[PDB]
Amino acid sequence: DIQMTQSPSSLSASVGDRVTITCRASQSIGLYLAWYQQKPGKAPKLLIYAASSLQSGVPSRFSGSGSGTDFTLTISSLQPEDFATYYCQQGNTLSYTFGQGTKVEIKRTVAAPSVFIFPPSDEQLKSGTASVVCLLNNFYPREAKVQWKVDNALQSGNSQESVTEQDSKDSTYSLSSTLTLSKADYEKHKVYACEVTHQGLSSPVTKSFNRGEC
Amino acid sequence: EVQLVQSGAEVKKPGESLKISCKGSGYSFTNYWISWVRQMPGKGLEWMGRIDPSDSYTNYSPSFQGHVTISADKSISTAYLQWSSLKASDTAMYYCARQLYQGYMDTFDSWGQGTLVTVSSASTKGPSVFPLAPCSRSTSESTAALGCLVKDYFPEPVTVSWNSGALTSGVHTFPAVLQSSGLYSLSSVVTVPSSSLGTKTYTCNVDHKPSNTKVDKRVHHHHHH
Ligand SMILES: [Zn+2]
Ligand SMILES: [Zn+2]
Ligand SMILES: [Zn+2]
Ligand SMILES: [Zn+2]
Ligand SMILES: [Zn+2]
Ligand SMILES: [Zn+2]
Ligand SMILES: [Zn+2]
Repeated sequence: DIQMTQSPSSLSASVGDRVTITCRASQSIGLYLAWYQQKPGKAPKLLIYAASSLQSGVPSRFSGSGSGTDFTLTISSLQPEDFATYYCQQGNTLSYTFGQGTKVEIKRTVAAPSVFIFPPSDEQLKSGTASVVCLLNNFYPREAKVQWKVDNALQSGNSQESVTEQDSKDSTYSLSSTLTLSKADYEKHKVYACEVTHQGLSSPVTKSFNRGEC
Repeated sequence: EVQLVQSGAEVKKPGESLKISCKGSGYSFTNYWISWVRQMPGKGLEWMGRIDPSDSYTNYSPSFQGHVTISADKSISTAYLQWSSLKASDTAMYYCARQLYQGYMDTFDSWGQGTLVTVSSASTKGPSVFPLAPCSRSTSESTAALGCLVKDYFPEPVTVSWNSGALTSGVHTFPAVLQSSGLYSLSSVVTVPSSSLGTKTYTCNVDHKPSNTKVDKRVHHHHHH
């Protein structure tokens, strides 16, 4: 029960930047803190131990400081291979515990999304279900709000969304949101709309279609 | 090299038992402790417990105490993690890791590649594939989007290509979402020149190894309005 709190939970940085991530323990752990890097789908890699000691084979741009309850991992000239998630781990006493992680992401300029809406197919409807999809293409930063309206009524609890990792070419995100209704419910309404709010837009953008007209 | 290699991905139902393995090589297996770590979908790392292979002395996190058993067969340099009865909530990536005591603390210096364990009452099922295409009078720019919705399959993953792999630029294949049905759904989209709509054909190709199925879908809006 030594709780580790990392901050921030995420940050955006550029190649060349000096990045600092902090770890705080709920009580003193002396120097007994380690740092790990993890990339999506891969196992963690040890970077630093005993607060300040560099693990064999790790680039010296990684360094650690602190003692007691306050610790920092510093990456002094961030490289393309360093975009990843980082975790602290205390080793003062069992049980070993980890911080919740800090995701280091790629900074770029604001980019508004292009927005598209797709009606359900006749083949899906035959099976009794209607999925309506809204796509937000190539935007930055990640923060976005997608709101579904049916007959101009805001929807709740009937949609799911997911987001890609940053694009390898332009460092943007894309997002897909699916609104799911039964066929009978889909057919009783007229207007289907998705409303998008994002930093890159001066006002929310709405894409919509009308059943019977689409 | 110091190496830990874990047993392969598992797909199980709730209530079933499971034992996964971690074989170490390139070092004296009995001189180093092995730890087990859990990483649930989209979450951080959790220490589960450790074992000293030289005498099988174990420690568990209080969270995991009584729910899993860590063991070792030092004669074959293997460590194990096991459940008598799985639950859906046990769905996660599991790592084994070697402990190296340096700077007077235990550190996880070498890690296995991970073992993905999926626990669900769902049964194997191939996806249905539906087109995503805009309404007839909706293409308002020089760039249009098309896609396909890959719905109601189990387990992960599916692979999606476009025009047999000829089309890769501007393709976005999203993370699957787990529906309340216990089945997954994902979408794959591509942006293309508005001028190519009708002149060029766009087909998504959807492979699902677990069900041994493949579905192609030519994408267009079939207009009756
Ligand atoms: Zn795109
Ligand atoms: Zn209505
Ligand atoms: Zn109609
Ligand atoms: Zn318990
Ligand atoms: Zn047609
Ligand atoms: Zn139509
Ligand atoms: Zn027709």
